[PDB]
Amino acid sequence: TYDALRRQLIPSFDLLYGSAVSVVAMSVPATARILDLGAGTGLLGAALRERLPDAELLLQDRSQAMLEQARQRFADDDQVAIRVADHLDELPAGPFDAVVSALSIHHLEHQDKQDLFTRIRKILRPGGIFVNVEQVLAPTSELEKMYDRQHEAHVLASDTPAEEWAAGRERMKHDIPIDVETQIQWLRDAGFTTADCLAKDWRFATYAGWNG
Ligand SMILES: C[S@@+](CC[C@H](N)C(=O)[O-])C[C@H]1O[C@@H](n2cnc3c(N)ncnc32)[C@H](O)[C@@H]1O
Ligand SMILES: [Ca+2]
Repeated sequence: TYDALRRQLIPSFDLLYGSAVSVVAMSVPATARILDLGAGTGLLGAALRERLPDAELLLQDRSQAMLEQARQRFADDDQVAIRVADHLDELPAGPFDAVVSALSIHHLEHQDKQDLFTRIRKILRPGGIFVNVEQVLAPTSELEKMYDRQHEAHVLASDTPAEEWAAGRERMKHDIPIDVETQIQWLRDAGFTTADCLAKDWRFATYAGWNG
């Protein structure tokens, strides 16, 4: 959604999205084929294009309304394609050098996350990278309260409109997050040979898996 609001709602936006861009740029060639899963308005795709002008981007989302904003953002870009599809629909064949996602996969049931990670590995080239900029759960209810306080601290310090934070709270009611270490293990289960948490700010983390 509108870029200024996203930075108000998401702690360490530049660290987390920047880490995603950096790990892709160090993992794949300038001419990488990249799938952005749950691309929304295309914020992560845009961050990648800024660093990788010659990359082929496929932006995928279930929402035509969200992808309309991505289409406007990439109106003049000859190396961007749009696919309307659910995460649970058949993935595009590729192959891809990188599959990336931001703040989307935490909307799936856990079993669907585990299956998705396996399906993603099948469309990745050998040595290909999967990167997730993700909303994560604390490993305990007591730490989850602390995560929540730290998230709210960022939102308030960012002078976020009360109505946008209240709307944010409402959207978060149907989140299905899990801790970062569990999700990283699910990458290993899916057959990624290396997986790591690159950057983290309490509730928000950038992690990656390599296919070889
Ligand atoms: C909070 S937005 C993140 C958008 C963008 N990736 C970003 O970083 O700003 C979550 C996105 O995931 C999409 N989404 C949620 N569940 C999905 C699903 N099951 N299949 C496909 N897209 C989904 C939503 O339509 C929305 O565009
Ligand atoms: Ca969410």
